[PDB]
Amino acid sequence: ANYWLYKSEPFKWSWEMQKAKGETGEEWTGVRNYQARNNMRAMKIGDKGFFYHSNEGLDVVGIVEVCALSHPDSTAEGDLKWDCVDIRAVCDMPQPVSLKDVKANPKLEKMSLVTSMRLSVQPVTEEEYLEVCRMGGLANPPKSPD
Repeated sequence: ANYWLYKSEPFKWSWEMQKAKGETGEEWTGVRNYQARNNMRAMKIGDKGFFYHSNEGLDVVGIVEVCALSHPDSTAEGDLKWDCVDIRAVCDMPQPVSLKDVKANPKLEKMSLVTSMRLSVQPVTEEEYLEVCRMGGLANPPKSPD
């Protein structure tokens, strides 16, 4: 199963706004990075991931799931190389996990969140996902499809 992480600046799109969208979800527009785009193209319906507040907050505040496979980005004015998935809230992270705590955990040293400086949509290994979830108060967290 594949797990992911989505960076979102709370000033622009916060976790609260994400939850407010409910089951309708939110189109993940604005990605203009090939690797991030390709990560979205690798996602399947139901894949779980972290909603991380970037720029401000700097913490994992919730878990989301993919509710729409990669499709043309409605903000890319009918372009061809920019596409994205739609994601929706699954549950809050009981105790939001700070970037500081992540960087202090040896088991998370290879996590994209701490190694990549420009990737807005990233992969998360199953072990990294389970560890961050535990740190955040989630023993048996939501799982991605096999």
